[PDB]
Amino acid sequence: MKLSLVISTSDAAFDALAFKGDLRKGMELAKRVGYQAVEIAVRDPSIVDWNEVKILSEELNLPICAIGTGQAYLADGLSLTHPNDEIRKKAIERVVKHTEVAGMFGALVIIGLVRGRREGRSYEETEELFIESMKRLLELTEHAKFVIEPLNRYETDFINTIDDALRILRKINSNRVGILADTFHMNIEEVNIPESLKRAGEKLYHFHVADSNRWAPGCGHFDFRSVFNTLKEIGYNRYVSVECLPLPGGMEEAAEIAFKTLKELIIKL
Ligand SMILES: [Mn+2]
Repeated sequence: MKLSLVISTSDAAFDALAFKGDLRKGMELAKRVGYQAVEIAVRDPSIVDWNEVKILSEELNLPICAIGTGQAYLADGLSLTHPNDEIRKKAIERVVKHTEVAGMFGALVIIGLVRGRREGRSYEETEELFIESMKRLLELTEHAKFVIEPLNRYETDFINTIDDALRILRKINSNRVGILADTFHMNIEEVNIPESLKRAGEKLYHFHVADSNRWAPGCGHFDFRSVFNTLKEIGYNRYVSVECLPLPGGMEEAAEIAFKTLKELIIKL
């Protein structure tokens, strides 16, 4: 297993210099603390100079392991299940742009809130629309790999558990789509987290960690020990990525606390 840090970046349209500064600050922090990769989240990649990002990654020897897309929903209203087919098409087109960036870095593309909500419809219809959008994304991309992140009930009513996602993966039937499990969301939605991760098995492609309060791992009451025993049992050997509030004590202190907690769990496997 490898350790990665999610870094928050200002949106480049709403402040170009701030995006670049946030990115460099966070990557330098990740490197200093000892993380092996970073993870980012961008709303619209069209407005970022990714050649410059690649140079920074090369300078610091820090790959970008995953790219989040949720701001395309929260800020721009784009959803892969939107009842308006015009918006569904625009959401597919936006995510294609994320895959173009991801291909420069070998990064996973995260399907979180960009999948959209039920919006008063049946789960069945929402799921069918989503599967159609994912199949279109697979037809549109030759190399992109996607991970579906189950999210808690307050963020969405569509895909709340690992099982919800596994059912969808069986219908999509592509090894280019897997699961991103997140301990903060699982702490609410999963009955037995070790059992849920065993069911995921080889389909677990990426992993987000934060404590029960979404603070740095170690600063709540989530049982990471049982989780890491299960990750070893299933042979998980990809990224464990810290996605936590900058607490306690700010972004640097949280990243350091998280790293120390996770390193001790990993080294004792
Ligand atoms: Mn997450």
